[PDB]
Amino acid sequence: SQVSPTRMNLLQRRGQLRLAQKGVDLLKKKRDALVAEFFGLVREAMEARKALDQA
Amino acid sequence: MAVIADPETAQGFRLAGLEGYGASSAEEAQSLLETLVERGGYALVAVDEALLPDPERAVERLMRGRDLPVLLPIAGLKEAFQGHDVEGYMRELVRKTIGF
Amino acid sequence: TVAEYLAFEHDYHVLVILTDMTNYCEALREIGAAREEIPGRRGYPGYMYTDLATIYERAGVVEGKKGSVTQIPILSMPDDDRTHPIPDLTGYITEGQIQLSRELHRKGIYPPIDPLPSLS
Amino acid sequence: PGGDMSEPVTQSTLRIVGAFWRLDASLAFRRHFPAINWNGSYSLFTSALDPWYRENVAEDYPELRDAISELLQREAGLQEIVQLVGPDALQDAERLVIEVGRIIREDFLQQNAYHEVDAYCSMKKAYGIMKMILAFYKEAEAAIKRGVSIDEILQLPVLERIGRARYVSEEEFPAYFEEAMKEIQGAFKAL
Repeated sequence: SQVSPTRMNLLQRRGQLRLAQKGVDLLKKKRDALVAEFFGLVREAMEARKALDQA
Repeated sequence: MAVIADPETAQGFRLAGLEGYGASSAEEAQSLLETLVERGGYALVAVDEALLPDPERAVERLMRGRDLPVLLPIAGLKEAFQGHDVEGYMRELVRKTIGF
Repeated sequence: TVAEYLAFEHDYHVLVILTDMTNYCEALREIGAAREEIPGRRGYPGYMYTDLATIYERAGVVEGKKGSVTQIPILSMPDDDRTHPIPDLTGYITEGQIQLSRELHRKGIYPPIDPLPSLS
Repeated sequence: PGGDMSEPVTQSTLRIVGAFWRLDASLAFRRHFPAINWNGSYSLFTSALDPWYRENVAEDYPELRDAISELLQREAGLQEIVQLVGPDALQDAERLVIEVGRIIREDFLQQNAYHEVDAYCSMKKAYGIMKMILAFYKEAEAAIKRGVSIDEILQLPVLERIGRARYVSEEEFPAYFEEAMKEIQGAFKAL
């Protein structure tokens, strides 16, 4: 509705970026962990099932 | 809880538990899908490769956010099944997550 | 000044509408700078505060008297800014305010107001 | 320490002069000096140099520079994303790029300025260097194209003869290509 004004906000809105930028910097290396744990599940799945079906 | 495959093979199921049903009476299985959810005490439903465990949208159209059995892969009967095993794993990873 | 007169000696209650003030300062500005007085934020002449004291400040209710002068004038600051210096100084000057905002207006709710920045 | 590639001064120079050799801390922190960070640097210059280029060095010379640059390029946007899985969920040639990449970065890049043996070159020296690195790579691809053991290529003694290459001194330099090079031909015959 409003274009942000003309003073004050430079510092605040820059620290918008500081928060955001650092937040989203790191949110990835938040997420890197979960991608690791996906692998743990990935190996394990069909193993015996396929085996003991067959006899 | 419940599963389906051909009657002729189904019997085995029918022994210990697996109060299964036919699977050649529909090549849509939607019929069964709903019927299954009538009681809903079956948290497990799985199907052969006769259908395909890829058009789950039936379930999505019915459960509609009320997670109820993920259709699981069976395969009609082994005759080889291990070829597309290491495959079924790889087929998944590329289109999920990232492509390699 | 026709207001003090109707208010004080002849007893009345009078709601005065001075709608639009934004043209005020506009003309004001002109004399300002065409003479040489200093700017003092946004190029409105800086003594503004005072001239905008005398307009709103006459009003109120005199002692053990009768009558009343309530002013509602309506500002028309540009955009939906709230630091264009006109409505600025009004803020100190008058007591409180109520805002219309585009914020509502699209929704069609009439007559829009928000509570959120109305003090009174 | 206005800290930008945007404040007047810089973007003015940039306009008039022609070549920009960006140096950056980041790349440097991992150790590798000089740390001229290649990906952000440029020099409009090259064009007109091409004649003299081809005169003096070799004659297939340009064809090399452009060829080798692609290496890193095709690592940049691969690594970027896919590296959050390490170098083991990659396929065949995928690893191959970054293994070679390693070499571009463990030799062709990083030198030092504390070695009498190396901190100085000439065209004709580097030329061979780079030459070998394509020439080992194209044949590296013939191995994996037949599906040979991969992570074996990655341990063959041949790489060490590259590994010493910078340290090769300028008098011995001709000869060092001489023996080394043709050996490359032979490590693939082995498998």
